[PDB]
Amino acid sequence: MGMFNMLSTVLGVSI
Amino acid sequence: GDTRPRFLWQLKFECHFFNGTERVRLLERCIYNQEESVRFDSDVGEYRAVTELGRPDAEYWNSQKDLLEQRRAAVDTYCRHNYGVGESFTVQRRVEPKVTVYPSKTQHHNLLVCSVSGFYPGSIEVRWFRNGQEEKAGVVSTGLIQNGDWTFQTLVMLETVPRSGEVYTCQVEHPSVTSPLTVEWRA
Amino acid sequence: EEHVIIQAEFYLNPDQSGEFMFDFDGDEIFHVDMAKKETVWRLEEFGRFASFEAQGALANIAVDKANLEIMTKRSNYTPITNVPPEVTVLTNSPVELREPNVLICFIDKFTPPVVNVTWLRNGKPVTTGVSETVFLPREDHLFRKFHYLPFLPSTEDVYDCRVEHWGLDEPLLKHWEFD
Repeated sequence: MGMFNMLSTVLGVSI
Repeated sequence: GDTRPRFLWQLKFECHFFNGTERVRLLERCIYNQEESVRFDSDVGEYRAVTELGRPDAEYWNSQKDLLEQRRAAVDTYCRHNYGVGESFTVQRRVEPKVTVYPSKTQHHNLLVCSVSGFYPGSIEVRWFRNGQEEKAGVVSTGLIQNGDWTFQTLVMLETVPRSGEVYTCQVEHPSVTSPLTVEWRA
Repeated sequence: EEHVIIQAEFYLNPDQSGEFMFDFDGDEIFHVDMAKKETVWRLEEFGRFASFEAQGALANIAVDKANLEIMTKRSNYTPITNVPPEVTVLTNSPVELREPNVLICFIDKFTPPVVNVTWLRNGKPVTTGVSETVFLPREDHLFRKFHYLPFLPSTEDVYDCRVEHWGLDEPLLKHWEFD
């Protein structure tokens, strides 16, 4: 079985 | 009456494949309240802001040398990889259609309906012949309809007052059959 | 192009709910269920050819919620403007008396992704064996959703798909009956 990969969301800029 | 305001953030990573995995392109998109704000396009290799809202994030993410190296590479690590995984049951999925013909009326018969059900993938050609002469005008269709469960359907209708002695034939071609399907509707 | 594969996630306040799913050419491959914290395949035969680590999807959603609060503030708290759905009811395939079928209620071109859907047989709500897809993506960033009701078609019965959404004045009733 192949394993699907995903992409990781990264955090935006806060103030 | 639940009248509270809503705030919505949606992310899409699209992998676009042209001619197999020969050319692949990635779009990472960040969308606030149905407006795209920042985007990463494999063809650029940096984030660009799309609206003013996105400028902070694009500048910030473009500083993370690590992040950028990772995404540029993603067309290998993510897109081509996943294509591989699913290819066998998504790309190569074939499900032959069911074909029915039947008469009808219009909002004594005036309509011959040719129904094509439960096929995959979506692209299909449906044609009407009177005896052997393709009928082009007076065909209307629903267009291609997607059911949401990895099949499609379509209705292709033909406005005719069938004369008796004539044979109407609906002919379907689809990537799942190596020879066209037909259904006759005589007199 | 030949094909597209979309990893699509969202987070919505104040409802505090987010989905994560994969789409191939407009069909759902799988989603992750935030509740039961596991992966749900759109068809059984998929889950026996490939698999996906559900954990990482939660990771993404937590991030997404974080970002959503950042954007809400950055936008000076301006909220989404509702787009009401359009709805058609359809059968799976041409109906024959006493062979199983499925009524499809197709809800399309709406936002935000919160919609209340109820089936009605001769006017009474019915729920036996009904099912739904997740909110599926569109290129315009609106959503699609499918609602399903398996049924034995008869002369007797009429069916209705009733759809409520923030963008609609009164709810939408969409009618269907054996011919």
